[PDB]
Amino acid sequence: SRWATPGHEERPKGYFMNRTPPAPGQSRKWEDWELPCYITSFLTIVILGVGLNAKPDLSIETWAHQKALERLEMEKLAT
Amino acid sequence: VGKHIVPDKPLSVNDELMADTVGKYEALAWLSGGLGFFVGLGLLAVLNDKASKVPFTPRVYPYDNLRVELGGEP
Amino acid sequence: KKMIATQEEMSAAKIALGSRDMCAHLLIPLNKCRQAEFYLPWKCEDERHVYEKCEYELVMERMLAMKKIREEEALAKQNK
Amino acid sequence: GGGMETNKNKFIEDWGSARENLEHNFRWTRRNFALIGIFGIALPIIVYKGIVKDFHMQDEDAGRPHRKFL
Amino acid sequence: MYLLIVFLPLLGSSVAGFFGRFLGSEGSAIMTTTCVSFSSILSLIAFYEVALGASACYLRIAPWISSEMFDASWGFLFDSLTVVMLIVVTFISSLVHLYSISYMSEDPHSPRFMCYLSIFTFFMLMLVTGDNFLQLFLGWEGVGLASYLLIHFWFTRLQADKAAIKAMLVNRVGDFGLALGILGCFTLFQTVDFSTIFACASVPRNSWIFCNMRLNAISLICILLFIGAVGKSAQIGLHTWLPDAMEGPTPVSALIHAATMVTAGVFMIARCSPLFEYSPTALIVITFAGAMTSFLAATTGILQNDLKRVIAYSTCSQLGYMIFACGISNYSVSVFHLMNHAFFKALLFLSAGSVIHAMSDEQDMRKMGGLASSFPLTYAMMLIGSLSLIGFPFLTGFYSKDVILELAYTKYTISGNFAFWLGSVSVLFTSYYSFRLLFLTFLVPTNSFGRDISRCHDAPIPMAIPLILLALGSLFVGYLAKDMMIGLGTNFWANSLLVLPKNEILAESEFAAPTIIKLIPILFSTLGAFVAYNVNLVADQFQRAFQTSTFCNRLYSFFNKRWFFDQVLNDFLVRSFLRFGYEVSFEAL
Amino acid sequence: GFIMEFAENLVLRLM
Amino acid sequence: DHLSREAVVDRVLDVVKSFPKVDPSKVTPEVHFQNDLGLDSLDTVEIVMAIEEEFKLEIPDKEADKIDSCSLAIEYVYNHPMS
Amino acid sequence: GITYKGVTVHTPKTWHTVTGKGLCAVMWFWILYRAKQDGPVVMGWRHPWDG
Amino acid sequence: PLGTTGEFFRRRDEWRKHPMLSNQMRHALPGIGIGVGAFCVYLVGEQI
Amino acid sequence: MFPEATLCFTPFIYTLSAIAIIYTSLTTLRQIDLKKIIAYSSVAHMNLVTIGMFSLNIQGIGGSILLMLSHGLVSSALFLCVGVLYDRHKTRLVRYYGGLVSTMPNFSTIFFFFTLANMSLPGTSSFIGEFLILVGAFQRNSLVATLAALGMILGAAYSLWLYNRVVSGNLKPDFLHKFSDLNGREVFIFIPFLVGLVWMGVYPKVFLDCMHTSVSNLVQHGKFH
Amino acid sequence: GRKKGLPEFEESAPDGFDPENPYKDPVAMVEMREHIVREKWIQIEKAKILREKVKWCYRVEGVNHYQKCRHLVQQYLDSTRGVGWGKDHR
Amino acid sequence: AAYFARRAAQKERVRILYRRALKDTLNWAVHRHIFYRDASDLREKFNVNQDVEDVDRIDKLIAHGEAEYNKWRHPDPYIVPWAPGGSKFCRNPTPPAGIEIVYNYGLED
Amino acid sequence: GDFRAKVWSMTGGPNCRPKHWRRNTAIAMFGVFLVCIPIAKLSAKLEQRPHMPVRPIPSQIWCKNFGTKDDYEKEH
Ligand SMILES: CCCCCCCCCCCC(=O)SCCNC(=O)CCNC(=O)[C@H](O)C(C)(C)COP(=O)(O)O
Repeated sequence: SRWATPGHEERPKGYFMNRTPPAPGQSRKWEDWELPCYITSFLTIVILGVGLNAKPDLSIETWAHQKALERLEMEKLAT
Repeated sequence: VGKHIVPDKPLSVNDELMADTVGKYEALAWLSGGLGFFVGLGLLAVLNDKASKVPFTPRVYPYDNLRVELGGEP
Repeated sequence: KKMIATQEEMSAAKIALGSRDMCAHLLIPLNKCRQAEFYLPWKCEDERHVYEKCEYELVMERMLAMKKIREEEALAKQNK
Repeated sequence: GGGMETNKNKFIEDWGSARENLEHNFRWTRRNFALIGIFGIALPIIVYKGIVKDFHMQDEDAGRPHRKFL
Repeated sequence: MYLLIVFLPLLGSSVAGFFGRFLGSEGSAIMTTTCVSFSSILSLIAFYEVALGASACYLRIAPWISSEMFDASWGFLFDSLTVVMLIVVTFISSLVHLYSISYMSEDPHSPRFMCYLSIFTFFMLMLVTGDNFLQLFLGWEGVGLASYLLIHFWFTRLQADKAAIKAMLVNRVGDFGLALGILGCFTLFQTVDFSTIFACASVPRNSWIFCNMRLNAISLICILLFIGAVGKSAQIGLHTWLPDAMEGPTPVSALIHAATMVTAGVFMIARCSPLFEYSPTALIVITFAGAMTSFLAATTGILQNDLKRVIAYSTCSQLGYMIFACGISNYSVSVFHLMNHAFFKALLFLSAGSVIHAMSDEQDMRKMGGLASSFPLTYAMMLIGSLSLIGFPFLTGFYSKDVILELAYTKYTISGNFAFWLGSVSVLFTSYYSFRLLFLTFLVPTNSFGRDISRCHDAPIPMAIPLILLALGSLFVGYLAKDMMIGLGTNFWANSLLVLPKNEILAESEFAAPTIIKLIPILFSTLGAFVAYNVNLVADQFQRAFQTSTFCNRLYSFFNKRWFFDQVLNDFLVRSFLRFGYEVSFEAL
Repeated sequence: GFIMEFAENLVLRLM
Repeated sequence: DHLSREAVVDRVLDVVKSFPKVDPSKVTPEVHFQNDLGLDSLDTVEIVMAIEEEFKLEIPDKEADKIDSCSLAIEYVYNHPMS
Repeated sequence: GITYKGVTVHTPKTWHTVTGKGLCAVMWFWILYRAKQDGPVVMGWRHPWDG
Repeated sequence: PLGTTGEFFRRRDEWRKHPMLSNQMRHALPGIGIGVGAFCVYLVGEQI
Repeated sequence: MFPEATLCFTPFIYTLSAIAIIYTSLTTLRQIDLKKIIAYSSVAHMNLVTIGMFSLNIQGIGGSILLMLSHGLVSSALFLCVGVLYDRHKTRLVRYYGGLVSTMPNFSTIFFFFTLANMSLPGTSSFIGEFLILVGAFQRNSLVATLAALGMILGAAYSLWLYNRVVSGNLKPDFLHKFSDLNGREVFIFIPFLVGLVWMGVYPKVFLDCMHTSVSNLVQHGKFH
Repeated sequence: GRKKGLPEFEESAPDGFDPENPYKDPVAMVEMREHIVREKWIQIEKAKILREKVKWCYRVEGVNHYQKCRHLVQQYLDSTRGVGWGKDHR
Repeated sequence: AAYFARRAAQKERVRILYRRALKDTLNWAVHRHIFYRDASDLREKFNVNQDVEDVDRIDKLIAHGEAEYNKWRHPDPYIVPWAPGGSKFCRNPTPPAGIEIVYNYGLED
Repeated sequence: GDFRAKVWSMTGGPNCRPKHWRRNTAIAMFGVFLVCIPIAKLSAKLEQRPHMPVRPIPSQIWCKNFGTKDDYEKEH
């Protein structure tokens, strides 16, 4: 019967982040910190996710890897 | 669950942290005897010298005991 | 009992190093059949029997060899 | 009944405040002398001698003289 | 498809954990069971592809920790050993999820439980599939964490919290050992990659300075790794957490502490055999430890009164047989026995869970009895599991246990002799406690409460299905897989396991052993069954001694209280550190 | 045009 | 479900009726054991242990020593939620 | 179920009894068949290649 | 159950003589009959 | 600046740091104040950092820097958790709390995550630095690495004990009976800490790639071979 | 602004450094330190390339790896002795 | 009075000692039929001394009987699963009463 | 119990019986399948099979990395 008869919780128990819902038809009023923090978070995501994948790879490992390949080639082909 | 006891006497210094019929050093002695059983069995196996009564010669692989196949000089 | 399987054949058949003994020329067909038959135990019965007889004979020869050495340990003891 | 603040228990607070003021109880006893001598002086010296020897054993394993320290 | 195997249980756990409020018990039961079952199906396909098809799979996602030579990566390795462990883990996990659907049906918090089961499954998969030591360490710690979370699932119970903390701390002592071993591996080889290390392991001969001592580097590394194995497989040093882990719900005991996670040490020794083969000293240490553990757990289990306790001490003894099989250089046999134990021990834990559920959560065998007719199916499942465990001829446990005992007999060394003796006597002890459990639970005149008998019921279908499948496995899997895994000269393992020629003893064990040696397991098992029958049915005064003799009473206590191992450790070690923390470090300094 | 090529050029400008 | 006072009364009086010294004619739900039934207080301890087995309860030793009558045992068993 | 002086014992489900009987019967038959097929080999009377 | 105490406790245990709670050793080897009969039929069949 | 003195004093630094890790971890074990437990934990972590940096190789210095950053995230988050508890209940004594999982499950989950991070659980940011420092130390001195790896056992002990005494068990309504889980501001505050911990834990390459040249030149400074 | 492409450095050790007295040309001393660091990274990258060969020979050759990987194993283990800043000095 | 209370306190000690000895007799016997004889024998120990009138001797016998219980006590006694120390104890307890959950805490206003 | 009905959790708390749990379960299953598609594609791209299988296998349909590591001397 637990699989054929629907549950009884019309609405869940508790309120997400313990805030009571707004009056019917109304919207929750945003606290003053919300918009600046959300815009900062969006800009952080955009800046890191684009600039980190867009900046040139200048790591010493990458430069030395290409240098190592060509030295093993120059020494293998020649004797 | 039922009703947590609320202290009515001064707590001791070591109360944050506070095996019934055997003693402490007695339990240590019984456990030491138990481990001495294993020690005695090991010494008995030494005295047995089972390695000296093996009923077959050691195996001998071909190709110089698989010298090259085991990473030796070709 | 002389070695029949060459090194090349044993490497091509990918024999575990510990099964590169005098009986490997029979292990090769047995492992081919075992792979073809999904290693079912009621399968490959002739190949397996032949290979196991070979291995048993190897062990028996090493047992007789050890029987000879152990009867010279006594010779040394009774002559000392 | 009223408030999220915890209802203080006098013995629990006495225990906590006694924990916060232990330095007023130190008395330079025989037990304290032994505990400070063993754990405050001897054991650090033993650990230091262990670390140094480890380097010296590496030094002699590499065919090198003992590295001077401190 | 190979990534799906690893990450499907993670997806299921994530949906049950983050969105369980939208699915409830039923949704979360379905979501988690489906995802693990699909992973199990893909695991079977991978077994067909990799082991039967002889086509290993290698998958590298990204670097994890790259610092100069240090090369830990998110990489997956699928060879024969890997797919064998995959089948074991995914199949047992699917069955346990299905069983839990009905076993936890009245529990208030089933979605969290299912999420924890799935996260454990994911971490175990990460463990067995890693291609380097660091991913393996991640799996090691993850299964430790999931085990801790499941042991104290009933968070209000003080016994469960203590048991979970104890399990985490013992496992951390092993993880210490394992991490030191990994550091040594990197220092010697300049890598943590399994393939590179195994390709190089035969070359190094250098000595190392470890704690002001000059030791062989390979031997030091192998012993340090074995310390982590000792932790995870509850061997002699670090064994006491396993019996207390019974505080968790029965499905956790079946899946985590009997089939998959408790065997991680055996798996790691088998996977690192190309390294362990060049440390004879470490192999001797392993041989001794496994043997001692089998005897310890066997002697402790014969006086336990709780069903789950008896079955946990059984697991510990069986893990000892598997460790010394590895120590005598027979890894294929140890992995075969691991796969075989995962069927019978899971059948035994789930059957015991069915009995406990039917008896209103009574777990004491002294308040049971006369239950064979009331629970026919459960009694039959327990019989089959017990017969397979004791090594009854031609059942699943018969094909690996006696081969290990014959191989120990054939190891003509001091530690080989030690292991042969201890395993032989442990066979008698395990037969005794298995038949004692059967007799006390089902066959003696009933010692139970009327209110328990009058409220009994056998397994609901989501519980009986896994029991049937595990009974079939415990009957046929041994015979069916024997030639593939340990058949003379088999190539099934390919390059996953390494036995050096000088250590090969399987032919001499099948051919040079006196016929008697092969029968001592049946003879000891028969004697143990007979002694159990006499003690638990025709003894009316072999209990006066424990009430009138001081020496017999202390021995009864010695063995019932696990050799006083927990008492001694807590009294001399845990209390010592706890007292230092307040009296020296804080108050004197 | 493409986001990333512009982003490449902008990052190069800033360096 | 809970057990009805009646069921408790019946099964407690059945337990007391099985005692050999007790004659199964003067056991009411209000008889006292050392006054009406002619029993020593060790017999009372045995009867309390029998009631304990009969309902699967674990009475604390302080409370078990207080039960000295059929009525006392009846009220303890019906008020216990796990009977 | 059958009630005997207070205690009532419920008869098990028929398919449960049948499944237990049949799986054990299968196990007993499997043991007998395996013993006949490869018991002289474990006893050591003969060898698998004998013939 | 000779003493008054043991006699009382044996009297209370009368329900333990329940028909299907007792003599359970006869139920210890379920299918031993069907399995043996099937083996016999198979053996006879193998004769032909 | 003083590579020769740095070499001469290396055993001294190793000894001081190893003593600090063991003794301070054991003192942590016996603390009864939330903030006192989190504060003592930082002493053990920073002395591990010193062992790493005085190992004078890539693993050591890289791990020291990574653990510095990871500690800066993790200890800050832990202080934030304790502050969430103190703002409501105004007590730091562990004995008053207990059973909070049943009234503050969101706080309990976040607190558990940062508790795991403080134990250097693989997958978290602190494990990367911890293990890289152990790698760096082992290559120089196996004893110091062995004493420093004891932290894995002691830090687990106190972290799990704290978490289970605060969150697990039953409520004690005679001390606390009124509760509130995290509001939106507190959840948002925790989000970047979680993201950073996981990000460094699973893909520390973004950080290590920007640091290797500087770390390498620091390691080489004073020598020319 | 920076041009697109991989970083460029001088192939050669700086002319102006005296190994006898390295604290004599400070600019040359700094340049020599950076050059040595770059050279050390080239040796690390060489040992990493040789490790990929061993990894794949083990994987491809299976049980024949002992005889097939022998030269690659020797090369890798020789490159790893005195690599970077680990357990070997120069 | 005082001699009545002092004799009454002794009676309680004997009744509780007997209860615990009897429950432990079942832990060591397991089967019902062995319990019958063991319980009969324990009851005979108490009955032999049932008729003593000297009060100091009663105290000495009580102390001896408690010491005997504490030595020959079964190491792993049976406990009903929901009783304290039981396997089911404090599993899924009913929540305590008097718990309030507050909404809209920590607002900027 | 009584107060737990006012306590919000992600896993739903005790005895969670959402009214639309079937439709929610179906939506979760569709989400897991959609998430699994890219994982399967990436796995097929990343798999490396140095050895041809003895018989044809399902991975040969989607994975084209069979017998590619033969020249391990050129690995980098
Ligand atoms: C495994 C455990 C070991 C076994 C433990 C062995 C215990 C020792 C057995 C003997 C102990 C004693 O003599 S214990 C003391 C002996 N008895 C006395 O106190 C004097 C008698 N007077 C009385 O008060 C009552 O007759 C009384 C009998 C109490 C009835 O109480 P009621 O007036 O309420 O019916």
